[PDB]
Amino acid sequence: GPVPSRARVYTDVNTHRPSEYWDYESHVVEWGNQDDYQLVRKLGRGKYSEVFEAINITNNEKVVVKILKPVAAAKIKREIKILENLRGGPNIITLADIVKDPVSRTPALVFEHVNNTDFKQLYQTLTDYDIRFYMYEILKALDYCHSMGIMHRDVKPHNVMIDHEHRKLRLIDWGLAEFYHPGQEYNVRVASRYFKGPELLVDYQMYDYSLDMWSLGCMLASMIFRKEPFFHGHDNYDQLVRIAKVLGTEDLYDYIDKYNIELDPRFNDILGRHSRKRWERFVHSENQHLVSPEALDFLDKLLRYDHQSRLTAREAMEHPYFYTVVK
Ligand SMILES: CCc1ccccc1-c1ccc(CNCCc2nc3ccccc3[nH]2)cc1C
Repeated sequence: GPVPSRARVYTDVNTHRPSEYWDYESHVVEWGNQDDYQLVRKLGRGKYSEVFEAINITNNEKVVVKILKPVAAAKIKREIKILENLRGGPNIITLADIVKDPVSRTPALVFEHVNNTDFKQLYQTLTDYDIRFYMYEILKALDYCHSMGIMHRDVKPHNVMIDHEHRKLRLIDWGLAEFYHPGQEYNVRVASRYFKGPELLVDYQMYDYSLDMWSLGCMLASMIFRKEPFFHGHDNYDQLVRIAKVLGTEDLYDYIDKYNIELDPRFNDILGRHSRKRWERFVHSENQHLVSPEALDFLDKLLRYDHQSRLTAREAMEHPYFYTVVK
């Protein structure tokens, strides 16, 4: 059988909490009034959700309304519990209300307003300094949620909102997040394909917060190398192949050997044999302005097969890549 694993930080947080903190199934949902909101304009598409800019008619303030499609609606109590648990934490989106449409019976989550900067402009124009600044803001949110015993499990640019004018960042869409309990075997059908950690791709269920750090490394690699996504897999098996073509197969095998992971028969002939590539190989005239020895060192410490060997969010904040960032 696979060798068990546990996080190297925040392992005990959920055992020292009352059952109501993590037992989301027991939570009773207090429904607000849907008549309190008037829909202004759409700016989101998501996966199983539609996002609108609205006005809360009781205080004339702008809000964000997330209407949930049936898939997301099924796990509402978990998303509500996590959002309520993290409310007020650094760079965490603020849940303001929970409403239900009496016509369609579909629920919605209402959040604080974020005046988002166009996502393409951000990808195309953020400087080296800005990337370090916002990567640091993302680490604040991840260290906070991990410290609160929660893994996001869907870290990707679509789930990070940035108001560049106010240098304001929020980590959003906690619909896939879960409470971390040591020894628990989780569903590996999480995150979005391009950001899935090797643990998910090889069906290693006993993962932890460190999955978020792999996804964060995928975002960083895409940004500094100007390749979106960085690991462009055609499907979940090919995803691992794309990863192995950069990180190499030797280390992949060492990882599966360390945890006694049984690989899927169809991987052995498709994984082939690949050497570990030097990060400097992805550096070109059009991306040299975003790359530094510190950025490559940092990236190297996130993009590791062994989930136990990746920097934690708190360790990542101490990295030299952030020394330039005004704190
Ligand atoms: C490579 C991504 C990256 C790497 C390193 C540092 C920053 C980034 C990054 C992160 C996020 C964004 C902007 N993401 C907006 C997505 C979004 N808008 C929404 C509006 C409505 C509903 C849902 C939404 N969801 C941009 C960058 C550059």
